[PDB]
Amino acid sequence: AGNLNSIFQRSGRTDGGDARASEALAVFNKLKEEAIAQQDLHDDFLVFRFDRDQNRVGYSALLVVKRAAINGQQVIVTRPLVMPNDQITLPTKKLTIQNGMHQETIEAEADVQDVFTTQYWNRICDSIRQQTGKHDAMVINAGPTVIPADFDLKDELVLKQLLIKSVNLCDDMLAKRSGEQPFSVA
Amino acid sequence: AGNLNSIFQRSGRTDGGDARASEALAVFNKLKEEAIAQQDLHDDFLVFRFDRDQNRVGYSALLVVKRAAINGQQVIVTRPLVMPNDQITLPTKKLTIQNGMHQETIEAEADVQDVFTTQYWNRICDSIRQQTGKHDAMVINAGPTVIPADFDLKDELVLKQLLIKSVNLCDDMLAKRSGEQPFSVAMLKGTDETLAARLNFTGKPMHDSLGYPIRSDILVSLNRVKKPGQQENEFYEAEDKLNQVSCFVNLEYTPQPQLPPLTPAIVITDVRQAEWLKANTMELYLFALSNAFRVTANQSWARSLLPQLGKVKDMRDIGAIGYLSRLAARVETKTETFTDQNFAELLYNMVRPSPVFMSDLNRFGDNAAIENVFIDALGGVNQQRAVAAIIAGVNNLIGGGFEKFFDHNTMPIIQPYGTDIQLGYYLDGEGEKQDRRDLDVLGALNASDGNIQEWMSWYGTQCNVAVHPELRARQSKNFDRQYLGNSVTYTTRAHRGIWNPKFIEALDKAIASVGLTVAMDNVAQ
Amino acid sequence: MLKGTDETLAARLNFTGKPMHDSLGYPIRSDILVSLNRVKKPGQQENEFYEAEDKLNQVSCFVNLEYTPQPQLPPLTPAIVITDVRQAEWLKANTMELYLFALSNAFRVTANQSWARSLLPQLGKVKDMRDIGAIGYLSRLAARVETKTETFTDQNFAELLYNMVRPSPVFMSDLNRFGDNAAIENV
Amino acid sequence: PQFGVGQGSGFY
Repeated sequence: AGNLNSIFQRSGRTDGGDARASEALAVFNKLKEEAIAQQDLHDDFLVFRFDRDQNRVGYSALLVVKRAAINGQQVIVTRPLVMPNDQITLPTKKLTIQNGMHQETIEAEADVQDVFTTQYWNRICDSIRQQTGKHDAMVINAGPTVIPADFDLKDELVLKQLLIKSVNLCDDMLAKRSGEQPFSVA
Repeated sequence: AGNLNSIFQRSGRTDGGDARASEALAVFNKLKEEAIAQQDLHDDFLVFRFDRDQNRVGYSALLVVKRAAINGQQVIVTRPLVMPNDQITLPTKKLTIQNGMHQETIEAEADVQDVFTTQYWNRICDSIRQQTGKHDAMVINAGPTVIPADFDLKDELVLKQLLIKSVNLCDDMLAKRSGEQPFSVAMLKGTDETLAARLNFTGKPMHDSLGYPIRSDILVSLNRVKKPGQQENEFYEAEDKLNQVSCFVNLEYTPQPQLPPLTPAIVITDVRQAEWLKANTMELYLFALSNAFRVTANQSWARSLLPQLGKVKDMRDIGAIGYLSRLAARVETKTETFTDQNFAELLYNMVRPSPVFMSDLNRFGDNAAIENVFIDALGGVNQQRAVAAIIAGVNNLIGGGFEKFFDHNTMPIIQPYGTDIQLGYYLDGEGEKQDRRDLDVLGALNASDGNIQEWMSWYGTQCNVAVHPELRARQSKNFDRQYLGNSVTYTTRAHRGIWNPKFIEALDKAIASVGLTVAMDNVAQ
Repeated sequence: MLKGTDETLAARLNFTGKPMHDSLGYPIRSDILVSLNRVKKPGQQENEFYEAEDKLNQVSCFVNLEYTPQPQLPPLTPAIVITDVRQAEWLKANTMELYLFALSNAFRVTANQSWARSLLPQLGKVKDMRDIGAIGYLSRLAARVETKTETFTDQNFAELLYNMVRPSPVFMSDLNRFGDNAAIENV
Repeated sequence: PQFGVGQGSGFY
């Protein structure tokens, strides 16, 4: 499929994917707009979707993105928010364990540390670049987080704060990249 | 009078449009915006209302429109969505039938085939230019389709999906005009990857973009090209499918001047790529067609004729075949004494061993941008161009060489079947939609309960094409009311044709001959 | 642009007993609607691909009566009053040329004696206002003419007109500074 | 018996 996707993903779009992830994207878009209206946040950032049916992901995620051109380099900074779902079965690792004289296998669902692999990160890089248009940009990992499966999406306050904090972490990483003067005892 | 459109349209705007085109525009604009909000759709394009009032068509439509300039030319790709309105009657056409020495005229309503004339399209193009400002633009026909009057417009899910699919196709056609790279066996032929395939004896129907059922006896599934031992793509889960072809097999009662009386007419009703792939091109279509060939070439389609033993309500029960055979009776297939061996014997005496491959062709179907080349390839002013496009599509799949199997100018790719197809659906005892095509030869024999004279009247209606099609359509509808029921809804009509056996030989052998080997999953029956 | 080699015009005079409404839904009095249509030869027409109508324009007229005693002529001098001028709904533009072409529709309302049909009695009305029988109050009779009943003849009607109404009406119009045609009517 | 042709595009 990957050899074909190179070009047959370019033409046309589809619907689908995890409904919880769609709800999460929608509540963050709502909160984003409320924050802009109340001047808690500037309208200078984008939120993208990272999703199952497009990227073969394991866990879906929302991506908070800031951009800057630093000394000629286009830089994208992002902070993913991973979304587990209690209604979705994930593939397991087959863990073969040499228990004394006999090997037994325990299977376990991949956790967020098993899913967010270097390559998962590389697909985040590429997905954002295609959604921002900055195809040759460098991408900074501002440190991902998780929005666990278990709970009501009704805590708009928490979600608003996660967005604000994600934006701030993204700004600090661009600031580091640009040489912002360090904190010091001075 | 019609030339006063040059004055009528010079300035200003008006209050107009029919109630369905008005409602349709409102829901489609809503859906566009929600798709953008959910990030499913890109915000690079426009939706337009085409009016029967403001401009020169009998039927209003919405236009799914996308644009780009390609090498200096402004190019627009449009996929019209016709909006039939149950409250609006377009003046009928006079069908004069010369019945030997008797001349009689039947008046009838224009269907989407009669409506979508060359000028209908040209008028669609002109309106778009008025609406987009691109007065010097060229417009690409992605294939008109229709969203029928009958159902309630509140199905936002389907409507969203229609926009999604229609813009997909629009992007493909801008791309293919832009010179985008073709699908090929080389992309599938990893040095470490192989194909495999199976025949699904479904027990269920499949549904088009508006949710209407499509007859299929066998769904051919071509597995994703891959091999055990290849690197696993992280923690993923996916269906191992590349594409599929939907088909059914009838048993036509055919002439002979020693063969048995029935023909294994293998009919393709639909061609789909796996859902994970977005593009819809001729190479993808053509490659998938090989799936139907293998139905009889490697495997045996006849399993689909087995009666549903133990089920009383089998309207196409093979037992009916005894009415065309020398028995003139239904074979008792309800009994514990009916065996697989007896089934095979019925077929040994009744059904011919040589398969015939044919397919539906629909200018208004889900694949209309492509269906149209295969339809024009049947004959007419541009047959040569349509044929050239089709042979080029296969050569793109194989890297050339289709021409090493046969001459396409001696052997046109698709022949006409003559008797065309009335499409529609009927409701079953629980109110579900079922394909009207169920009254096929076995179906019709059970429907008349062995009354061969009633069967033959119907059968001649479906075979003698010296009879004007209106006369045939009227009798076909009369037969559905008596045998299928009055709960029958008719939908957009379609063409049928026969795939040239040499086209088939070349497609199947050319793919195999370049190393894209496919294994059969049903290794033995 | 109208003189097609395969196109001519034709017209109809409508005598229906119903009003027109203006741009905000208010009633307009008229007796006769003059409708001018485009008639084409039955060959190939653009409308083979669509539902179509032949209306080009319309002029709405009221038939008045001016009382002109001579202390002889029939005492009432009729007039054709244009109460509205419209283009067919197919044409978005409203210009001086279009207005003037349409005005010829009022002229033709007086062909023969067609305009005088507006002076007829009509079905079953027990007491209603446009009854010609009222004319008997100005005529020698000094009485309402019994016109609404089964004993009134076509001949008696013709006689009321012969003695009371002059056969050739005056053409006139109402120009509204605030109407939809005001840009033109103001000229 | 005859084949009508509509206004197809892209492939011709």
